[PDB]
Amino acid sequence: MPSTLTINGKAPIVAYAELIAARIVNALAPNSIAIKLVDDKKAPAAKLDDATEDVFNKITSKFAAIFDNGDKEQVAKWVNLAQKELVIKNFAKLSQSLETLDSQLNLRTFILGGLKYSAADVACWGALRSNGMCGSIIKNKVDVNVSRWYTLLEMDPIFGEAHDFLSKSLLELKKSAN
Amino acid sequence: MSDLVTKFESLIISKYPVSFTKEQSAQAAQWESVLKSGQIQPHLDQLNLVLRDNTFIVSTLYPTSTDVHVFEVALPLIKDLVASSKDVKSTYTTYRHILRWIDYMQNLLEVSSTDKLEINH
Repeated sequence: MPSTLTINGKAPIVAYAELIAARIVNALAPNSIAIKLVDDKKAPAAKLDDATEDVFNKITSKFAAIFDNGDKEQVAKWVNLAQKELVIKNFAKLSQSLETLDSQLNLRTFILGGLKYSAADVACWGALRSNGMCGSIIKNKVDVNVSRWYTLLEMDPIFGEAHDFLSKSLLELKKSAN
Repeated sequence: MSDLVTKFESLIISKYPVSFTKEQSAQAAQWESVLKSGQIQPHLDQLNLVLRDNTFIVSTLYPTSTDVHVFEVALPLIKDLVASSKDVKSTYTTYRHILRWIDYMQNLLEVSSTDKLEINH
């Protein structure tokens, strides 16, 4: 039987990274994780079974067959940034942080440099999706590389349709009542 | 029609599908006629602009054949000019987008010791 990832739709920062990790595992190893939605402002942004702290790590470590490439130590570096730095709605702070990424991506297609993405790419793209301040900074590309990178992953339905799944899900939550 | 077209189709992705917008069709158009004339080199600067915003030549999730045809003619011409560079570290900064594209595809198509390009980081 699966885990239950429960994510919250009224949350100020919506846990898109976690939704996207869950969808990857499901894509390769079907029924590994059940996704559950809950519209309610007194509720954590994400919950894996019981754990509320460190949920992304938990998913990522658990299914280590799917999450293997990239030097562990280094995936930690960029998961950190993502979680504690690319969420903040403060243009002065963001810009500095986006620059770090934009330099990292100079001679690269993916963050840690491989031929395919890693957990780092997930943590970051998710963070930037939740923080809607970043929408305008792209869309109109203050940091060229970051805009090129983000645009790529957007084309992958596991990433770029992550939003609809949520919209649809919350629609169904209102039906199942009401 | 050549060696690298083979090893691309040895790979899951040729494969498919696309695809193709009115935009994207006309894009891979001008990049094939560029090759027909023989005038790759004097369009490096365009290629670099294209590659600045788009990860692959025709704005696709994975490389298309165009991304290989062009790469075949591009790879030598780039690495030649990295030799003849005086600053290079200009060249690098001047052509960093063609450079990350190369670096991707030369590993995707398993080019030999050879052949392959330095790539510093």
